[PDB]
Amino acid sequence: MAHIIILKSMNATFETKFLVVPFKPDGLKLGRPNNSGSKRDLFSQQVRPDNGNFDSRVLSRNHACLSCDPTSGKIYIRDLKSSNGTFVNGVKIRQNDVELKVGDMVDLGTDIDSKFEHRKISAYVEEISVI
Repeated sequence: MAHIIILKSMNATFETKFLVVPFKPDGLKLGRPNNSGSKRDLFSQQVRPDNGNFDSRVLSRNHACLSCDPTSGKIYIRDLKSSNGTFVNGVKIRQNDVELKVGDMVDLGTDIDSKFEHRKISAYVEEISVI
């Protein structure tokens, strides 16, 4: 089964994401983006609705991590020691899992500056479901 989370931007910073969240101990990274990894590095360095990349300089490359508990199907986020921080419903979190539920807000970063690509990421947890 594909456990999906839908992230809708509340501050005009990204196209709505439809993310398949892997079961722990795997996870989906949130952050800023002639080779055997070319086809994988290409799509992985893009900002796509199906990946965790955002076009915001405020974000760390490895900023936060989403994972799914295969026992309950619950979705968790944790910070990856980002420079500018991960927030859930406004609360600054750390490196331990925090559960996400529909109606929650995830903010990535803070920003000194609200201009194009300098604005923090504000993501609303619009839906969580299987398949």
